[PDB]
Amino acid sequence: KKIITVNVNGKAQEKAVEPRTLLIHFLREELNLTGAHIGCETSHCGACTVDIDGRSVKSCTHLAVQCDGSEVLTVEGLANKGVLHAVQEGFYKEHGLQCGFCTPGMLMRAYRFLQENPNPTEAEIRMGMTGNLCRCTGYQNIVKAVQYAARKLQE
Amino acid sequence: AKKIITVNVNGKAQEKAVEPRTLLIHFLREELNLTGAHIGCETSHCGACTVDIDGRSVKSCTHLAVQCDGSEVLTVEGLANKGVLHAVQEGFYKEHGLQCGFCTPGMLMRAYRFLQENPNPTEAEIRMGMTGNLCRCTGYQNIVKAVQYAARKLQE
Amino acid sequence: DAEARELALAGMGASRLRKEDARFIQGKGNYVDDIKMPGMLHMDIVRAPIAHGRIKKIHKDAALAMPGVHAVLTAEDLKPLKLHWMPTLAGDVAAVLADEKVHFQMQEVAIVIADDRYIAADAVEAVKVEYDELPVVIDPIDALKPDAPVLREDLAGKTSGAHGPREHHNHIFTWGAGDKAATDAVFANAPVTVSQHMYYPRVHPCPLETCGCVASFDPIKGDLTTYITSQAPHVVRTVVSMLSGIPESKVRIVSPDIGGGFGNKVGIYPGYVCAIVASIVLGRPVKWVEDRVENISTTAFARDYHMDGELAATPDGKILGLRVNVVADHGAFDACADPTKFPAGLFHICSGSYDIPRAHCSVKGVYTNKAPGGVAYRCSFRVTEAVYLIERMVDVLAQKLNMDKAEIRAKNFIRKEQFPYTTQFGFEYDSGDYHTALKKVLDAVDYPALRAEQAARRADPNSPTLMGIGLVTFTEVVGAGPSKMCDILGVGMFDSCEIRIHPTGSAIARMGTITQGQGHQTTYAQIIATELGIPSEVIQVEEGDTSTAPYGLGTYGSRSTPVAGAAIALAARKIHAKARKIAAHMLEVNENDLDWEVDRFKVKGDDSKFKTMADIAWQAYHQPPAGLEPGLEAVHYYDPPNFTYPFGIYLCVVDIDRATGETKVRRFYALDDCGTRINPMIIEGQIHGGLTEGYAVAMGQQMPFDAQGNLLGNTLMDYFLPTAVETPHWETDHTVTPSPHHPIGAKGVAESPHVGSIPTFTAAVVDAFAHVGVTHLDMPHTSYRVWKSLKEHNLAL
Amino acid sequence: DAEARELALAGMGASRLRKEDARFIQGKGNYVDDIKMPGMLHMDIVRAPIAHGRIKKIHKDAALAMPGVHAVLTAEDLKPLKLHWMPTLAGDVAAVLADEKVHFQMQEVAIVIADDRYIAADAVEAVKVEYDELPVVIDPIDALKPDAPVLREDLAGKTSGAHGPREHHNHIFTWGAGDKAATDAVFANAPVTVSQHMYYPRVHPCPLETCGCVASFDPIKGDLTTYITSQAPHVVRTVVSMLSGIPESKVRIVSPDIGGGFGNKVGIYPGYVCAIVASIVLGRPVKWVEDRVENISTTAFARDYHMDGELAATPDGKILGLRVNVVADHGAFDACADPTKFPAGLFHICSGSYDIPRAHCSVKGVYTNKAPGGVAYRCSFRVTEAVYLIERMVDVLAQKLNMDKAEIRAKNFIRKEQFPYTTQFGFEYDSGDYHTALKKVLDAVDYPALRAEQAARRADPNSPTLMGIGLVTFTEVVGAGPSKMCDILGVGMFDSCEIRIHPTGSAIARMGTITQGQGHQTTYAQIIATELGIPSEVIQVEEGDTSTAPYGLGTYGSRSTPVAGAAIALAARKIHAKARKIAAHMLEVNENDLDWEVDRFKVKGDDSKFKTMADIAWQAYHQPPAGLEPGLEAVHYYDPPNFTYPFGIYLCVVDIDRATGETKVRRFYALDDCGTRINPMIIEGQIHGGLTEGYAVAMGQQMPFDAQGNLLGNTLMDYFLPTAVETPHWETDHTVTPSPHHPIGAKGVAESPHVGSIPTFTAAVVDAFAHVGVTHLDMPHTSYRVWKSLKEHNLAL
Ligand code: PCD
Ligand code: PCD
Ligand code: FES
Ligand code: FES
Ligand code: FES
Ligand code: FES
Repeated sequence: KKIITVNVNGKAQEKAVEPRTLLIHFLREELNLTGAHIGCETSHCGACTVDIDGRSVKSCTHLAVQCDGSEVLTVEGLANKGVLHAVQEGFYKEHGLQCGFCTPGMLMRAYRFLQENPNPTEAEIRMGMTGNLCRCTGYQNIVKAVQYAARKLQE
Repeated sequence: AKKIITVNVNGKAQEKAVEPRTLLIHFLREELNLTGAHIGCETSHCGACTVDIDGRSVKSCTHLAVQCDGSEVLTVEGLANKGVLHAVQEGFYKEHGLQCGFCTPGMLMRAYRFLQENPNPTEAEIRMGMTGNLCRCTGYQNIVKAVQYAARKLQE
Repeated sequence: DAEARELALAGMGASRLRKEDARFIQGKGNYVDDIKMPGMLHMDIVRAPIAHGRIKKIHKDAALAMPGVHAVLTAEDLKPLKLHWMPTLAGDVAAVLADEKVHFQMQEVAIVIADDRYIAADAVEAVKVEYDELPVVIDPIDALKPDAPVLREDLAGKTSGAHGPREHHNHIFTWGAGDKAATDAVFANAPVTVSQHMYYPRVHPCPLETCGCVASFDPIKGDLTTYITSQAPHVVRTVVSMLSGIPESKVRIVSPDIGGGFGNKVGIYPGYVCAIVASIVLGRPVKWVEDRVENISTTAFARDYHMDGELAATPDGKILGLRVNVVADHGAFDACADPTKFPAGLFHICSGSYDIPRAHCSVKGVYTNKAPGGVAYRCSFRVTEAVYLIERMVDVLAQKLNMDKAEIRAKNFIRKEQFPYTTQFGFEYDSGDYHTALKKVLDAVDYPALRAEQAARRADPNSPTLMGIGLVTFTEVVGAGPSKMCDILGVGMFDSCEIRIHPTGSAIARMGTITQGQGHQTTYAQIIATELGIPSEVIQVEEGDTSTAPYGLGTYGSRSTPVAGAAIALAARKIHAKARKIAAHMLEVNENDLDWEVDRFKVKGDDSKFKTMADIAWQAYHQPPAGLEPGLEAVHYYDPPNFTYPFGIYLCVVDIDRATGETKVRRFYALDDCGTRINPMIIEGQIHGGLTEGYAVAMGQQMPFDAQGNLLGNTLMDYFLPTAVETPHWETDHTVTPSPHHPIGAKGVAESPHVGSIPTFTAAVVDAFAHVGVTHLDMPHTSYRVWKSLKEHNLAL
Repeated sequence: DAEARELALAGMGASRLRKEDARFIQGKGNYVDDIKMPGMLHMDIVRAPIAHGRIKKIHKDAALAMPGVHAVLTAEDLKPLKLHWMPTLAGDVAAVLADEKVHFQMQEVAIVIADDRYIAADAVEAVKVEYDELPVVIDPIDALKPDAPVLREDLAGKTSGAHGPREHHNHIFTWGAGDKAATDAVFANAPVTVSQHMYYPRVHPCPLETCGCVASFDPIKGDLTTYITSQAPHVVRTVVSMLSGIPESKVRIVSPDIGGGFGNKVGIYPGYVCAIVASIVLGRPVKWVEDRVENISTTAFARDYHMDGELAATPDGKILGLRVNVVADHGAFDACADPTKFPAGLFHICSGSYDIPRAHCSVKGVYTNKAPGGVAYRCSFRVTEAVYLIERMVDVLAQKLNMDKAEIRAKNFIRKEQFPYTTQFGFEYDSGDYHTALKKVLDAVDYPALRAEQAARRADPNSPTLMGIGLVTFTEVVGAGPSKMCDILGVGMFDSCEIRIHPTGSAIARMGTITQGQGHQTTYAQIIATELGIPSEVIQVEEGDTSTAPYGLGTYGSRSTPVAGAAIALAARKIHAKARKIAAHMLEVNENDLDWEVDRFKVKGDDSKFKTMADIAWQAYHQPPAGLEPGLEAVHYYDPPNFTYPFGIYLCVVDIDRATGETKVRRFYALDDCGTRINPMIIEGQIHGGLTEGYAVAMGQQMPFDAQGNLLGNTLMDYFLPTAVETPHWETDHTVTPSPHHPIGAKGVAESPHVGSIPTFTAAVVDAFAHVGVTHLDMPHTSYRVWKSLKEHNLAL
C-alpha cells in the first residue's frame, strides 16, 4: 500500500491505498463522494469524470495512487457556499437532466470545457461533450444548459 | 494526546486511539457503535452503562477506555450466541422484564454476571444483587421473575 | 377449530409476549443518542448559575478560539428569527435563550456547537457570563405581595393573560369550576364541616433517558428532519413549521425509540429549538443530549399545588358539599401541558368516586424563579392532585366523625345504577361499580383483622412500631379528546389509525400516538387481530414518523387506548365491512347470508362455503367486485364523545419504626378496572411501574430550593428513585366495567397506579398517627420527616 | 388576480422547473450503489463461458480459502429453499443459478460473498467450472426442426404451457387475434396485395445505471429490507414474500433514485434472489451491482421479431385487410414482461391509425440459447413491433401502387368522428385527429418541396448522395390497466395515490408508481396543485417504498399518467368534495351556493365571503363539522376503463453517402398528441430521449451471436450508443386531443418517440432506394450494411 495525499475539493486527504484501486472507487467508497458514477468498464460513458490537475479525466481509468499531490474536484465541490455554479444552474434551468445518472460527469466536464472554450458554438459543444453519454435527454437540452452556463460565466 | 489501545469487545479486537479522559461508555457507544449500553446519569447510580469487564460487572461511565488496553469487554450485543438468546435475554422476554428498554442492556449484563456469582438466588438475593441498576418502567417485580427464569434455564 | 383459530390470532385479551423485546434485549433499539449522521456536530448549553438577575455580558471569544468549536450563539442570534422566545402549550411564552435576564437557575443562556460532546462541554466552561443579581421569589404566597419583585418584565402593562384577567404581576390566572353560590350555601349551614391544608410537593418524572434531539436542516433539498424525544411529534412538526417559516410538508419530525417519557417529553424545550436553529445556520446535523442534572433541573416537573380542602356533611358521613382552593406554583414561564381551555387541567374531577351534590374549586397559578412545568409524571392533567385532595379530605371527615374509612366511602360512592353519572363539576362518568370492587379488596386483605391488629398494637404503650392502614377508592378521567372541549394549541384532541392489508394477508398499521414503552406495537396489533382475523404477529405497527403516520396528538394522559384504541377498531371495521362485501361476491350470496367466525366469512347453514381474510385480501388486489376500488385498507380519525373513567381500590399497610422514623410497606393491594383488557401482561407491568413511582413520590421525592433560589438535590445523589430492594412486592387485582361509548369498551389505565397509590401511602402513614389526632402529614414521608413527626407527637422510640 | 393566483400554483400546463434537480446536480442523489450499511458484504457472480452445456463440477475451495471471502454458493444451496428456479411474468420459470446445465452464455452459475467488490472479483476468477458442451441453438427456425436439441430438459414430457399447447420442445406458445376466416377471405378476393418479411433485431435498453440491490435480512427483527433498481417494487415485495416464506408485512422493498430503467428494470434477476438468499444466510447486508457487460448480456433485451406482413387493398389504395405472422425469439427462459393474458403483448394493435375492416395476426414464441427478455426499451408491450410492421407494409403498398406515402395514409386514417373507434382486433381507440396533425407536419417541412428536391436528385445518376424521406403516422396504446384483461402475476393492473393535507396547508403524496427520471416528483405535484389550489412547490411527492407508498404496479408501458395520473386526480377530488363541505359549514351557506375559484371556495354573488384551502385545512384539524372525521386526506385505487391512445406523425429526411454508405439525418420533425399536457418542458425531454433511442436502434444497434452462441459486441466498444455529435437536432410539435375517459384528459407519451421514430428512420432509408425497386432493408442501417445494399443495387459510388 502507498500513502498518498490528495487535495479533494480543497481539502487534503492522506490515505493508504492499494495500487489497483481505481480513482472512481476511492472517491465513492473511501470518501463517500457518490456523485461520480459508473456506467461502463470500457472507458466510454464518462459518468465518472472529475477534474484532475486542471483537466477532465474519467476516474475509472486512473488509479487513486497516481493522485498523490494532485488537485481533484468532484461535483460535490462545484457549489460555492451553497450558491450553484453556472453549469449547475444551466442544467437545472434548461432541463438538462432526468434520471440524473450522467449529470455529475456532465457537470464536471462542462465546468472544464467552458474554461477551455468560453464562447462555444453548438458544434463545439456537442464535440466538447463527446466523452459523456446520456440515455435520457437526447443531448439537446444539455447543449442549451451549457450555452446558458457560458452566458452566465461571461456576465 | 490520543493513546493507541486494543480492547477486546465481545471477543473481537478493537484497535483505536482515544484521549485518556474518554469514558468507556462513550468509547463503546461513539467509537464502536455498540449503542446498547446507555447513559442515565452522571453520578454513577443508574447502572444503565453496565458492561462485563475482565469477569466483573462494571459501570462503564465510571471507567476509562484507556484502562482497558487488553481487557475482555462484554456488551449486550454479545450475549446471544449464533442467534440463540442467552438465558438472561430469554428470561427478560418471557417474563416481561422490560418496557422502554433503556435500562435493559445494563440489567442483562448485570444479570449475566450475577447468575455466575450466585446460581440459585433467593428473591432477596436477586433484588440486592441487581441493586446497582435503576428502572423507571417495570417496578422491578418482573425483572426478579426474569432473573429467576434465567437462573432456572441455566441449571437445565 | 373455532376456539383454536381464535387462540392462534393472539388478539384481544391474550397475554402474548412483546414484539418490541427482540431489538431491546439485544441492544438494537434506536434512541436519539444512538443516531449518527454525516457531518453531525454536537451542541451543549451554557446555563444560569443564579436564579434571578440581569445579563450584563456574555464572553464568546475564548470558546470560539478553542479548536473544534464551530459556533457560539446567544439570544442575539435568535432575535432576527423571532426565536429568543417561544409559545407554550399553556398560552404563555418561554425564553429559548436568556435575553435581558435569567428567570431561574440552570436556565439556557447560550449554546456552543463543537466536533463532539467532550469539546462542547469544555467550550461551555470557557464561556464566561457576567450577571447582576436580583431578589429571588421561591414562595407562591410571597410572590403575590405588593412589594414582590417583577419576574416577568416582558408582560408589564398587561391586565389579561391567556386564561383571563391578571391581578398581580406574578399572578398567572385564576380558574374555577362548579357552583360557588350553591356550595357556599351548603357550607354556611352544614352540621359537620372539616377543613385541611395540604401541599402536593414539586417532584420530577425523571425518565431514565433524558431529553435530546438530532436536528438536520438540508440546505440542498431545503427540508428539515429532526429525530427527537417527543411524545407528540406531529404537533411539534406543525409548531416547528410555523416558527421557522419552512413549509410543513418539508418538515419531518421522528420520535424513534424513547426510553420512557412519563409526561416529561410532551413539550418543546429550548434545547430542541437551539439545535434546529444551529442546524439551519450550519447547514448540517446538530445533536443535543442533556445530562441527568439538566433534565431534573430544567425540564417539566410535576405537582407543586398548595391545597385547602373542605367537606360538608351530615353526622352519618354523607357528604353534602366540597369546596377547594389552590395556589399553583408554575415557575418562571407557564409551559404547563394542558388543553388550551384548562389551565388547571381536569382538576374539577376532584368530586371523586362520590355523589357530591354541591362542589366548587378554584385554582390560582403564580410565577416564581423556577423551571416551567406542572403537568407530567402520570398526572392525567392534574388528576393526581384532584384525587389526592378528595381522598385525604374523606379521611379527615372520617376521623372527625370517628367513622371507619372504608364505610364512609361505601356510603358516598356513586352507585352502579347511577352511571352515566354527571358530577357537580359537569363530567359524565361513563361507567363504574365501586361497591363490588371495594368489597373484593377488603375481603382479600382481611380488612377487619388488620383493624383488629392495629387496635392491639395501639393498646400496648411499648409497641416498637406504629401500624397504619391506608385506603383509596378513586376515579380517573383519561382519553383527552372531545374537540369542542379539548385542543392542543388549536388542534382538536382526536387521534387516528391507518391500516393497509397486503395481497398475502398480513398488514401494516400506523397511528398518531407514540409509545415510550407501554407496548403499543404489541397491543395495537392485538386489537386489529381480533377485528380482522389476522394474527397479531404479522400486523406490523409503527408510530412517531410524521411523514408516514396519520396525524395524531401523541401519547400522554393515558389517551392511547381510549382515543387511538377507538380509531384503530373503527379503521379495522371499515376494512371488515368491505371484506364482507368482497366475500359475498366470491361466495355468490347476499352479504347477510354471511357469518363472521374468528377469521372467515361463512355462508349461514353451510360451514363448507367460506372465505378467509387471506382469500379476501388476494381478491381485493386481483379483481375488485364491480363498484369497488382495488385494494383493502382504511384510515380513521376519532374525535371521542367523552373521556373514559377507569377506577381502582387501593390498600396499603405500613409499619413505622418509632426509633428511626423509617416506614416499611408491609402490603400493597391494587385493584384496577379499565374496562375491556387488551393484554393483561402489559397492564400488570404498567401497574407495577405506576405503583413504584407512587412510592417514590410519597416516600422520598422532592425538589427543595434554598432562600437564594438554588435547586438542591437535583442529581441521583439525592433525588430519590427506588431500587429493587426498596420496592415492595405488588399485589394486583381487577374487575371489568367496560366503557359503553368506546368501540371495544376499553379504558385507559397506565396513569391509575400513579394517581391512586400516592394518597394511599399518605393515608397509611397518617393513619399510623391517627390515634393521636393527626389528620395530615405532608409528603415526602422520609425517615427524617416521619421522625420529626414521631418526635412532635411524643411517639419517638 | 385570479389569473395571478392560478399562475402562482405552478400546476397543470406549466413548464415549471423540476423539484428533483437540486439533489442530482450536487451529487446528492441516492442510487443503489451509493448505499453502505453496517456489516455490508459484496457479491459477485461466476458466469457461464459457453452458451449450452451440462455442468460437470464447480470448484469452490480456492475461492473459499481466499482471505476476505465469506461464502461461495451454487444451485445446491438454493435447492432446500426451492430457489434454484423462479417464476417469470410470462408464466415460465427461470434458473437463478444454473443447476444441471447452462442455457445461455454469461448465465449465473455461482456466487461469491466477499468484503468488497475487489476481493469479490478475484474470488470469481478462482472458482473453476467444468462443462460438457452441447450443440447451440441460435436461429429460431432451426430450433423448431425435428432433430433440434432439447434446450428445456426441465419441460420434457409436457404438452402445454402457461399460454396454451406446445407443438415442439423448443416451442413456447402460439397466440393469435382477429378474425382469421374473414381475413383469409379478403386476401383471396383482394384486387391488390403486398407481403414483406422483415426482422426487428434484438437490441438492449442499456440504462446508464445497471441493475443492482443491497439486500438486508435482519435476524434480530426477523425482517427483510431490499434497496433495489426495480420498476415495480410492490409486486417485487409480494413475489419475494411468497418465495421466501417471510410474511409480506415484514418484507420492505425500496426503489431509491434509479439511473434510468427503460423497461430493463421491471423483472427480477437472479442477482437479486442470490443477494437476498446470501443475506438471509449470513445475517447481514449483501450488495450486488452488475457491470455494463453483464447488463447487456443477461438482462432484458427488446425486439427479436421475425415478421411476415401482408396487406390487401383496392387499386385506389384503400386497405381491405391485414394479415401478420411472427416468430418470436424469447431466449432460453420466457421471462418476457407482459400482462398474464398476452404472451405477445398488445401486438394486435398493428391495425395502426387505419380503418382496416378485417385482420389477423399470429405470434409463435421460441426458445434459443440466449438471455431471456423481449419486452423492454420503450416497447409498450410489443407496440414497437406492431407499429413497425403496419407502417412498413403501408409503405410497400404505396410503392406498388405508385401512390404518395402521405396520401395513402390520409386516405386510410380513422376519421375524427369515428372515435371512440373499435378495431378489427377489438381495441377501443379513445380519441384522435390524425388528419389535422398530418397536414400540420407536411406544411411545416414543406413536404412537396422535399419530394421535388428528391425527384431532381434521382434524375441525375451522378448525384453523390441519395435523398430519403420517411413518414410514420402511428397510434400508441398505453396505460396497461383494466384488471379484467390486464394483470401481473394475478394482480390487476390498477394504480394508486394517497394525499394528506397538513394543518398549515401544504401536503404529502405517494403513488404506486416509481419514476426513473421522468419527473413524477414535479408533474404529480402539478396535477394535485390544480385540483386543490395548493402550490405544487409544497406538495411533496414520493414513490418506491413499499412500506410507505400505496400499492401500485410500478412504471413501465407509459402507464403513469394514464393510470396513476387518474388515481391522483380522483384522490384529490375526494379531498376537494370534503373541503367544499367544510367551506360551506364555515361560511354558513349550503354547498350548492359555493364556487371554486383556483384556490378558494367563494359564496355565489358575494366575492368577499370565501375560504382558502389553507383555511379549510386548519378547520379540518381544529374542529371538524358535525358528521365529519377530523383531517383532510384521501386514498384512491384506479382500475382504468380503457387504455389511452396517444398518436404521432413523424417525418425524417436523410442523405446517404453513395461512396461510404453513411446515412446523415438532415432533419427530423416529431408531432405527438398525448391529450392534456401536464408539463410541456418535461414532455419535450421525454421526446428528445425517445427519438435518440430510436436513432440508436434503427441506425446502429444490434446483438449478433456467432455460430457457437457467443454474444458479440456486448460492451460499449461495439454496442452503439450515440453521443451529442451523432444525435440530430430534434424538431417537435403537437396537437391536443384529450382522452374522454381520463379524469384530466391526459394520455401517456414517454414511449411514443421510441415506437414511432424507429420505423421513420427505416422508412427514410428504404425510401432512398425505392426508385430502384427496394421495398425493405433490415435494421441496423449501419454504414457497413447500407453500403452492402448500395453495391447490390448498383448505387455505390
Ligand atoms: N384496557 C386496557 C388499557 C390499556 N391497555 C394497554 O396498556 C398500555 C397502556 O395504555 P394506556 O393506559 O392507554 O396508556 P398510554 O397512552 O399508552 O400510555 C401513556 C401513559 O403511560 C405511562 N406509563 C409509561 N410506561 C412506560 N414504559 N413508559 C412511559 O413513558 C410511560 N409513561 C406513563 C404516562 S405519563 Mo403522561 O405523558 O404525565 O400524561 S400518560 C402515561 C397500552 O399498551 C394499552 O394497550 C390494555 O391492554 N387494556
Ligand atoms: N400528457 C402528459 C403525459 C405525460 N407527461 C409527463 O411526462 C412524464 C412521462 O409520463 P408517461 O408518458 O406517463 O410515462 P411514465 O410512465 O412516467 O414513464 C415510463 C416511460 O418513460 C420512458 N422514458 C424514460 N425517461 C427517463 N428519464 N428514464 C426512464 O427510465 C425512462 N423509461 C422510458 C420507458 S421504457 Mo418501459 O419500462 O420498456 O414499458 S415505459 C417508459 C411524466 O412526468 C408525466 O407527467 C405530461 O406532462 N403530460
Ligand atoms: S465508468 Fe464509463 S467512462 Fe468511467
Ligand atoms: S439524465 Fe439519465 S443518463 Fe443522463
Ligand atoms: S450512566 Fe448512570 S451509572 Fe453509568
Ligand atoms: S424498562 Fe424503561 S427504565 Fe427499565
